[PDB]
Amino acid sequence: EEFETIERFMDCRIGRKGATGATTTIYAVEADGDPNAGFEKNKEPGEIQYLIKWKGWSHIHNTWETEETLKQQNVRGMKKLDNYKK
Amino acid sequence: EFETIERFMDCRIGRKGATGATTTIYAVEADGDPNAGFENKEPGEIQYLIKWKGWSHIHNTWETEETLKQQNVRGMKKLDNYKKKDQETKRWLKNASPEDVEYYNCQQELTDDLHKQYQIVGRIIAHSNQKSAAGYPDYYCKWQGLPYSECSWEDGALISKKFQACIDEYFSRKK
Amino acid sequence: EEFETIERFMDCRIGRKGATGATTTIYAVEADGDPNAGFEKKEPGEIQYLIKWKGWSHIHNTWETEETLKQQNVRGMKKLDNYKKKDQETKRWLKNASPEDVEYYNCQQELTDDLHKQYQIVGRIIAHSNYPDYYCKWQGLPYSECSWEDGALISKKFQACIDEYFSRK
Repeated sequence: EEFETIERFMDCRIGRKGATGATTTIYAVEADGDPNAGFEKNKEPGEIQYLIKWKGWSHIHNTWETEETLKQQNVRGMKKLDNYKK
Repeated sequence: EFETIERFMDCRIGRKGATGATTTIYAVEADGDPNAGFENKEPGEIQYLIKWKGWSHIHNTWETEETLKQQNVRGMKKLDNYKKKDQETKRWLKNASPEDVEYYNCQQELTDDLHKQYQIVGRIIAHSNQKSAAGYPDYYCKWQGLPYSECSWEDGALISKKFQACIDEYFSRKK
Repeated sequence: EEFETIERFMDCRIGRKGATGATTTIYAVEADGDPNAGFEKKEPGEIQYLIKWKGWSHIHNTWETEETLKQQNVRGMKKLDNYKKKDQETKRWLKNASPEDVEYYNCQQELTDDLHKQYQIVGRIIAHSNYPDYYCKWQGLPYSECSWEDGALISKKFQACIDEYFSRK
């Protein structure tokens, strides 16, 4: 395909399950609202998500993701994932 | 699931039964103050204004030692400390020149206004992706007089009642 | 078996290791100097938090680390988790905040920091004990926040306030 590539892990967080992907961009969040709104351990949906900086895209395109979503999209560079974990 | 008393904001004598959830600044604005004709002529009941843990000042409610207990709230020790501190102050103002009473009243008025501002939205910073059945998103609010670490998410139906202007400006600052 | 407990987190900063605790009180600083004097990059860093202690007036706030808190058994630790969460949250939002929004943020935080600075300044002295201790009305705070303080300590900086006090007796 036209495989996306994870360039760098910028941040990490425990967030509302489902608050990942395109809806988490800074522009989608300022236009449609944040899908992680007032989350916290009070409920789950509750997963570990990583802020991803993509190859060939400025920081405004950074999105929160999970191993699940990452693997689903078959992104290149998975190596830095378990490298970030540790 | 048991509320916690974070701080005692004020004290008053008011109508019996004028306490909890119908005494919030917004419950009053929507349905009227249950303490509405209280001035002399109807005997009182000492009540305390409470700032609850995890809830912003707009959710402050008046309560009595009794309603506090009935709701099994946490932080009851603060009520005891508050009562003891109040008596100390009342006493240390034993004579106290009119100059001291004058200073006291002036200062107490500055802080009272201060506290009222904790209830007004100074700026909306964000909103939620999910909307209520009524079509309202929640809003991340910055309160007047408090640092950003005091911002909190609020039901849209709620602040729209009084702060529709902050909401309108928030969306306008973006396209 | 005395234990101190965290009332509120006032601020956070990166500071020279060890520049935490008792010697970081505004009065210990004025007295002997600030253990974080001209810290840089130059040497090991460390995230420190300025905390307001329950049962103590603001003049007693000290800087601390997530480590010194636990070594001392400080209670209220759960408030440290929320604060961090919140700070990463606003430091986050700040990354893409617009120029207009960022400036509003700086002005408000300036105002806020001014207000907090007042809490450590005596606005009046309304009673002494039978150096005597003094009941201090703190600048910017309600009378419900007055507190007894060691006279030797408040006299060092607010001597004028104890004289206005005694001139009215």
